[PDB]
Amino acid sequence: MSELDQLRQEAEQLKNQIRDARKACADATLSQITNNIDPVGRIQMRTRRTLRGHLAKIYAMHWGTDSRLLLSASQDGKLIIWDSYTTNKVHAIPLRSSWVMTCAYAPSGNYVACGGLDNICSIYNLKTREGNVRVSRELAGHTGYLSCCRFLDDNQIVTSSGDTTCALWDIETGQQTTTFTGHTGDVMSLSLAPDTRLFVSGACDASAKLWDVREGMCRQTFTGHESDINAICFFPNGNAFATGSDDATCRLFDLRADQELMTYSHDNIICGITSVSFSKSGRLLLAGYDDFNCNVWDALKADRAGVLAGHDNRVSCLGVTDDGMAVATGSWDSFLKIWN
Amino acid sequence: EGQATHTGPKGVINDWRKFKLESEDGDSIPPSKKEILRQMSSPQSRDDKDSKERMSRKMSIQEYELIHQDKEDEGCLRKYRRQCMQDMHQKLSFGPRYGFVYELETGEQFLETIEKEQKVTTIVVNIYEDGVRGCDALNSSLECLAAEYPMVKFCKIRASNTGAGDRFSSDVLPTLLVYKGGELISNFISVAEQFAEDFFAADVESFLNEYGLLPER
Amino acid sequence: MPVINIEDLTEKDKLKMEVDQLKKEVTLERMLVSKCCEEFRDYVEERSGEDPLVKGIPEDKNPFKELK
Ligand SMILES: [Gd]
Ligand SMILES: [Gd]
Ligand SMILES: [Gd]
Ligand SMILES: [Gd]
Ligand SMILES: [Gd]
Repeated sequence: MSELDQLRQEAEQLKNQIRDARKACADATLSQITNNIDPVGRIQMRTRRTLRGHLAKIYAMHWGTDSRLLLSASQDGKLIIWDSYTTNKVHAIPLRSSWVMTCAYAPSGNYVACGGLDNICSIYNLKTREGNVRVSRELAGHTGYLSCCRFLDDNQIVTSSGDTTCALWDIETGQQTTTFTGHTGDVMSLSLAPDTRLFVSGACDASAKLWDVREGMCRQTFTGHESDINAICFFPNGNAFATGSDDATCRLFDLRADQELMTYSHDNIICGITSVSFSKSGRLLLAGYDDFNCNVWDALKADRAGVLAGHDNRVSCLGVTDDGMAVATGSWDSFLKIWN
Repeated sequence: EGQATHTGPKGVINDWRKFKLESEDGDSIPPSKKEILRQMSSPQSRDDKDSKERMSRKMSIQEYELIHQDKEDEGCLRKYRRQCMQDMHQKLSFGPRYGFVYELETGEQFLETIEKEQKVTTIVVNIYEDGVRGCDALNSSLECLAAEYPMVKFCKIRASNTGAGDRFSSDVLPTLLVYKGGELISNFISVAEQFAEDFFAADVESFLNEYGLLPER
Repeated sequence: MPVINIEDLTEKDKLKMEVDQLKKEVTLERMLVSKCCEEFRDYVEERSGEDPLVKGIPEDKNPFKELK
């Protein structure tokens, strides 16, 4: 007869070995070094634009590289590409599922993508104008819902899934070029490194994994949360990233250190974090909570610097433009807003 | 709260689930579960440490199963969409309690009001002093606002009565502080600056709405 | 030659791959968090002064200025 119980121990002893290697470099926390740094002024952003057009809860949004066009996915089975400066709608795309978990904007503006409980990643060419009937490519493959997706360029997109996987696709052939396996639970979100050579992913196993795109494998596995990681975001310089989880904390992970540099939490905060995004300089970490609230964290000092949208319980998702000029918020009341 | 169920992918999953809890054609009634097994099918409720982890598979085979054997009724879909927004407003809509700007006379009173208040209530406190330009116009606006947003508690206090003298010079007056759930949500030094000399309640409102400090739309 | 892989692997097939990865990760040379932190503070401090959401945007320099 066979046995795997022993094989279950080498994993734990190895994990135990990595814990120590990490504990040997944990001399001090980020907050220690930033103790003398002045706290930022109370951050108070104002609504400048209100985007009207959706007829249901906004599930996800994503800014276009020009920091002006943005796409929003809603429970109304629609994808809308907006001109944020004028609040005008540029395109409107009818989807087949109301259950859209994510949407992406190709850095070129030629394409936009989205997917959800359909387990598929649909791509829309905005140039050939597929607004009414066409759907460039439907990326079938995942055996679980499509949690997130981000374009590397026009012929390459990376997706995360509830099937425990992440995949790199060639848009032209429509084949799962690469498959990133390793997580033991549902992949909830991913974040591309600025250089797009690397990317990171958060999952329900409570771990974030750094993956090499060109190479096709996991470089490292971060841990610390005892709960599901629901959101992840790369830091502007590519050497770190932040995570948000069901454990009501956000954590700053440094790649070179292979461990958390800081945690952001407050006793008064008890809901899971489902949205994290950095300001342009990375001084600010904005977190969106399951109760629809959003807190602005001073990434250096680990104290709350402010509140986005006055705790009106109206934020369902958010995003910061590349130029770091504005933040967008989606809402369950069907409206999107832009804050400065 | 614990695990997320309203936002992000978890939100979509929970939304799809609750949807069926109404779609089937009756919910807590006899047309749905009778085994009192569940109010809904749910995944990841009890940790299955067989693999060494607090088991977290949000979508089960039976869930993904329906997904293909599902009859997404367009009509039943729009109905559900309206019902979700209606439900959320309802929960965010708490009774019209107040309707007047209340005068706080001491620092102890200020601390007492934000401290003993329901955590769901927004408190707009106005720190002013007579004669200081802007104050009277703000107080007038507030009285009209307090009467329109009875679920928001508005208050006013002389900088002198705060118990922090010099800290509040006419240079930063009037200052408008907003609290909710025990915490300061906004601090507007020289609020009067945000408006034109002659300002009224609708201006103050447009302003507070834009920071998302006012309920009900 | 990118790697394609279907998820119908056995528990031990997964546990195997787990220990392997864990081994590769063991051989990883790490940097002292201190040196990481100093670099984090550094990058952020010198750029926060220009962060639009940190300092505020001058009204003429705001793309989303009160529309007229
Ligand atoms: Gd501001
Ligand atoms: Gd003035
Ligand atoms: Gd003045
Ligand atoms: Gd009004
Ligand atoms: Gd305005």
